Amino acid sequence: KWWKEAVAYQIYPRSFMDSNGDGIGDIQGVISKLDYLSDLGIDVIWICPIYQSPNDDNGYDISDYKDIMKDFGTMEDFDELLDEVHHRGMKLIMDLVINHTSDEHPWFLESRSAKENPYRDYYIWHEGKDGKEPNNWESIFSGSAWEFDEKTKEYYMHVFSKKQPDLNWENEKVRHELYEMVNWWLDKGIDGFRVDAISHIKKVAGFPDLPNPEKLDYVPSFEGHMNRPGIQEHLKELKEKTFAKYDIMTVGQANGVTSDSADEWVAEDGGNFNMIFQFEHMGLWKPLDLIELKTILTNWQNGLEKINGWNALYLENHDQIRSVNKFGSTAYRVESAKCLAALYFLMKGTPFIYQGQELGMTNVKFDSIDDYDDVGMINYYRIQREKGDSHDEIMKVIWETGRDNSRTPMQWNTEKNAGFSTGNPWMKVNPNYVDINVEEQKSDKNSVLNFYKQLIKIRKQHDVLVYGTYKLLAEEDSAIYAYTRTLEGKTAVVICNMSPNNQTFEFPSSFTNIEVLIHNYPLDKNETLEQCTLHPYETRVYLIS
Ligand SMILES: OC[C@H]1O[C@H](O[C@H]2[C@H](O)[C@@H](O)[C@@H](O[C@H]3[C@H](O)[C@@H](O)[C@@H](O)O[C@@H]3CO)O[C@@H]2CO)[C@H](O)[C@@H](O)[C@@H]1O
Ligand SMILES: [Ca+2]
Ligand SMILES: [Ca+2]
Ligand SMILES: [Ca+2]
Repeated sequence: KWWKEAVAYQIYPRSFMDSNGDGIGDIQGVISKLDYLSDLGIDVIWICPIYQSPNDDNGYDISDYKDIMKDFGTMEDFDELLDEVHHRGMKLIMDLVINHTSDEHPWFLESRSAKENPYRDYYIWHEGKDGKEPNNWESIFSGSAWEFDEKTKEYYMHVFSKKQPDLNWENEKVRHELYEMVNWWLDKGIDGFRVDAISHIKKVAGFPDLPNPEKLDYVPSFEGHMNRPGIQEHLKELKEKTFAKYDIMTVGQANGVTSDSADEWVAEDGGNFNMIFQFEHMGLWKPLDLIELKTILTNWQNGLEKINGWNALYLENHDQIRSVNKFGSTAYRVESAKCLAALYFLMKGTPFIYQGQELGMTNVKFDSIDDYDDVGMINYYRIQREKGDSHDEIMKVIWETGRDNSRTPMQWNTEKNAGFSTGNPWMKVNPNYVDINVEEQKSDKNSVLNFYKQLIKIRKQHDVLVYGTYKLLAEEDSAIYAYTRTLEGKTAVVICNMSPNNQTFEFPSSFTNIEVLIHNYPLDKNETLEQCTLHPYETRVYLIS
């Protein structure tokens, strides 16, 4: 329940704060900005992976689960971070990455060392077929999901990069070692986990070929490994052996789960996590189809209420483009950022803020493929260019869909590198840091930052915004997303003009008292309650008694 009332903040540590001038974010950098997060009103910090890693996938390829990434600092730095976070009245959850390890993990170095060795079946090995890979599966990062090992003459599976071999969850020995490691972290007193790629741990037995109607080189392979039957056996055991033993929060990153099939994932009784990140609203690739967005988020609001589950609320993370670009408007950047904030943050659930979201940071456009880092898009570029795609065609995909958009340095001020670093940043800063930064926004009472500050405050001050029941209003309005939160004798009315235009809207009224809790436009003198005249991306929240 503390995790129900919590507001969470996600840190991408490589890009949060550099404290020693090598252009790479680090743990002492995070410590140095804890005031910012405490003052914002954050309850829980989720930090992206900080473990020993070759960084083929920036921390998600782990070579030692119990050692800190050299770029980021030492275990002593981590211990200091956790101690400072806890003394500041905040909690910290770690990123648990146990679908796969680095290919430089000791387990894998042993596993690949000989066809027969005790660690061989810690990973997923198969001999080729017809002088090719064991099957036609594509990696999520493009190319084959199998990599050949010359020494042992067999392929190993990798859903993600070539340097992220999948762990074999059918091996009891693997599972036991993973559980020990998880509990080792929980014994230090961290407050839980965000659980990475967790819907991918069950593979269809025998790894059969997938249908290939378009005759591709490799077939997108989600139907072979994403949320496959049999996965719950593993996740139930994971919960029993680790999470259930501690008072923590878990949020699983669970692609391939829909609102009608979320029962085993998040139900109050028997669910294997407290909440999950679901992906259904994050794949609407214009004028945004607002009503489709209403349908999806409402499905999840209603769906989880029915089974006493809990939603994880979010519009941004390190895997997505910026939400002003995705869901709002660069033509109305500050207004749409606040509209989007009120929209997603005040539904029933635990809201997450991704670093820079609270500033209205936006997508970047670098001209050189060398300026980017994302292993997924670097692979895409190589593969598609060979196929004939032009540089422009490919950069359009990277600019418009690439997750590097969310990994540019956090924009603290207008000093060199937006104050992220004294050196040369691992990833270039967005030039718009001269306009978009924490320092500027702290001083402006109508900043995006201070709007998030207010959102956090009203949610904490009014129980209806935490536990109140959601109901969608005005479903058929293609511009206005409106909904209520109802708890006993209090009703909150959230009104979001999700369009770049002025709109009229009839107040969806029966109250003894009405109060405006938040608004991103000045209130108009002569405007009547009944007849809303909303500016582009105007949002208002009313509290009704
Ligand atoms: O540790 C590897 C990788 O894992 C995490 O993200 C992955 C998701 O778990 C996985 O389901 C898949 O999700 C993307 C889908 O491929 C795509 O169709 C669409 O739904 O966007 C999803 C989000 O990107 O792949 C992602 C990795 O792209 C973790 O969060 C990643 O940082 C990490 O690289
Ligand atoms: Ca550094
Ligand atoms: Ca099994
Ligand atoms: Ca008006």
